Amino acid sequence: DIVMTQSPDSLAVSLGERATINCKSSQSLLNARTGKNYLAWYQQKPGQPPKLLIYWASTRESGVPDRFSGSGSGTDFTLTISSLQAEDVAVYYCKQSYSRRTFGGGTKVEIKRTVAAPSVFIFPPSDEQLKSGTASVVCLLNNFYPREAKVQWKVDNALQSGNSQESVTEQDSKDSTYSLSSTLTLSKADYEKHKVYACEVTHQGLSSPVTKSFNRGE
Amino acid sequence: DIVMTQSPDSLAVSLGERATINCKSSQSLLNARTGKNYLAWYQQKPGQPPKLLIYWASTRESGVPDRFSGSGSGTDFTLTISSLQAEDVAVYYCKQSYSRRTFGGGTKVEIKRTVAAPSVFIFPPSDEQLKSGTASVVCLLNNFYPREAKVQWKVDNALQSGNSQESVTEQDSKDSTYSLSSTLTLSKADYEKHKVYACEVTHQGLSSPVTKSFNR
Amino acid sequence: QVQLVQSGAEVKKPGASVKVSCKASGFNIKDYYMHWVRQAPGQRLEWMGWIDLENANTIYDAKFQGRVTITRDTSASTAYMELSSLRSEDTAVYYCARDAYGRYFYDVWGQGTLVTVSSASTKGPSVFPLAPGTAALGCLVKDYFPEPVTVSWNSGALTSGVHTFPAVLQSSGLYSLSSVVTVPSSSLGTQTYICNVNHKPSNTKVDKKVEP
Amino acid sequence: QVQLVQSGAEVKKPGASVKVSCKASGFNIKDYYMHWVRQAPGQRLEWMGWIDLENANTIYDAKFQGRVTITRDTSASTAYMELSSLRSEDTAVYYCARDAYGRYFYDVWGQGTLVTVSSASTKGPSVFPLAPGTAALGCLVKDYFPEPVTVSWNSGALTSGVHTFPAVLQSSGLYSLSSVVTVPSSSLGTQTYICNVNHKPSNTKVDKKVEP
Amino acid sequence: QDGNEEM
Amino acid sequence: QDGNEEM
Repeated sequence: DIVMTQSPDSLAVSLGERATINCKSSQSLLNARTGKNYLAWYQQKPGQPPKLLIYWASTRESGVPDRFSGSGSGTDFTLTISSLQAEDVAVYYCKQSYSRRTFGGGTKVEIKRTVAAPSVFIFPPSDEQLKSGTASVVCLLNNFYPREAKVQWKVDNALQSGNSQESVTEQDSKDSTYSLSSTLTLSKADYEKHKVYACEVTHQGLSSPVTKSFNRGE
Repeated sequence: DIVMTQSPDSLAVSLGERATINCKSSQSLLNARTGKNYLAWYQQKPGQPPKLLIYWASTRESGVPDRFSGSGSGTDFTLTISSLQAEDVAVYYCKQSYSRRTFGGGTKVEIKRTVAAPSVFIFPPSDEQLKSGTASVVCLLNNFYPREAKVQWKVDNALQSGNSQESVTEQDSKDSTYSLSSTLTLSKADYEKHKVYACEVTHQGLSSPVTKSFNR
Repeated sequence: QVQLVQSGAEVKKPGASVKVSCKASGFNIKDYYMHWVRQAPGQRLEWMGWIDLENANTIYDAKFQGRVTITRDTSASTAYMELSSLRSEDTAVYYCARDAYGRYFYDVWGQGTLVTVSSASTKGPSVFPLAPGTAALGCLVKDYFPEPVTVSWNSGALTSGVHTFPAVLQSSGLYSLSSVVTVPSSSLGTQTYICNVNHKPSNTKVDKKVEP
Repeated sequence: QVQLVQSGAEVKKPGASVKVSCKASGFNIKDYYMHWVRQAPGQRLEWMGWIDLENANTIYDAKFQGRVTITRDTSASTAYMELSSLRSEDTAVYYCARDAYGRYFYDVWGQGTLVTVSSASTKGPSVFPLAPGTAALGCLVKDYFPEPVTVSWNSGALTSGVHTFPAVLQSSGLYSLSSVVTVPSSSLGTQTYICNVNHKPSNTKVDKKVEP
Repeated sequence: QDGNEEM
Repeated sequence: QDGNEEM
């Protein structure tokens, strides 16, 4: 099978700047008697099928803006976005059609903006949930950049492990920030045994970590 | 993250000859306060963890032969093997430790030799396997060079696709060749629907493709 | 008006089979191949196989050979992909896409079909409040199966500052997600905030007022 | 003598967690950091994170934020990596490696721990013969799970001309590999050729005599 | 269809 | 530990 490798895995570019995505094939994609390189670039946004941008390495598909261009031959190919617009935030895939079909791993393109620290909020479990024997504690990190953020749960000062899960929104269309939600899940019995519930947030925009906490029963 | 780009992906050199591997980083790895470039080269052989050869771009690890040396500063680095020895066949990786850790994609170093055409063998399913309801047909391409080779299965002259899988050995330490095994899998019922089973082999050492076949 | 319309989401137990349809309209399918491509959550697109829509000749990827069958019905202008012996790893969005001799690109795709393979049984969420210059509040939508759920606020009148997070899959095999919104804290005493949660797989409709 | 010794191979279903141990011997761990690096079969090395063995502070790679947990037990001189919500793409060899302030290189590595993530169940192989101036013969080692298998010929007495190929992963989720040897065709009537197959995960040993 | 078989 | 933080 032909192996397609993309580089980098993710890119952050300011609005109006240049994005470059590389694709390498383990064998040549050029058919010598047609002169075509059977390499294609697709753009994919959440919830949608991929969209064809470029085929035969450098031929732009009908309706695709001229700021998207493809180049290269043989085993090395490049997709260039010459002036990034907000609409171009997506995952891009190269794909060979020389012999069967293989996609690269994808390159995620985001908008680069100034660092923004998160606003942090903590939420206790509701009384309605406690009757069912489970306690969910939620920590919200709102509207930050860059995406990387570290959330630690502490229960009566003890660092928690293996009882939380988190997820992160897509980049916001208006302000180019992310938000993150982390849920610590405890049994009711364990929840009742402790007083102080805290989430500690580390992020580039914060000069030092920020803790939000509540005391059970207030 | 810092992106590490190695080149070439593969290199073949004769015993005793010079080998050069390049590594480019997307930003400088030099800490001006220490004067250090945080760039390291690792050697990895099958079944093993990587082995450290060079760190701080040019400092050789204890016990590493002096035919290995590292050079470069900033964003461009090079690992040189001054004279390739048999035990140097392996995959080499660069790695930065300036900010977090990122590895380049690896360079595979092999022994160059003359072109060698494969010897091709075909094996029908065993009676034992057929008793169980399945038929695997194996095509062996033995002791060829270079690695690039193509197997095409044909059943009653119909080209096959999707019902075979293949794999290739690493370079043989004695004669520097490769071998390749391809398996064509059919149910017994389907296997008994056809007569001629053939594997067609294309390789640079062959002036025309060679086919081996049998009748069920 | 070329389009490829696929059948709706599926939920399957391990060991079961699934058959997804791909209705083609607005071109002569006989000139085309229909390919099937899947995408597991968070992963790259993976080709499964193709069928020649004229003569029904198929080519499958070896990874699915023996488990996949691609067929086409000329009179229904529809292609089908049936995947058997399903397992958890087959949880993915399945796409059909056309191609043809001389093209070798996918210009038209179906909308995708989610297939979830799990021992879990379809179940609706419990909805709990995340009670509150700027205040945050939200709803926790816990323990449902399968994906997806929708969340709106004030029946869609409140959109500014809303974040509805991606669901996480819990070790129980049930999903959970949260939806939050930031509002002026002064408005907490006068403006009512209701999260509207729908889980169509279980015909669940829940309205939860979130109060200080 | 400094050593890092990791726990044994693991098989896990999608959605499970795994926890790999790394026992340090022959040095004082408190002067060091332990790192975790993984390598999917045939693929690149991927850094996962580190722990400061003195104070237990951790740093994780963005790609595993929220999924990986690194810990250490001073009295046991052991570090641990726990990875949750496993997917088939987490199949890899997991390595620990030591580093330290001032170094920024990995001078000592653990031996690696294979973690296979798959819905498949542990299964030993079926071994079939590949019957034969040179003749080729071999054995087909079919339908096992997980990796690895070992193959020798005549208990190790026959090594010249032996090729044992990498395994392929079939659509069934089971692996298959072959092992072949070339021998003088004049030897087929006088020499016996036996392939010795071991599959430690299922404690399966099989020998097959391959006859003309 | 495979690009390498385009005539 | 990161090289860019070495003193």
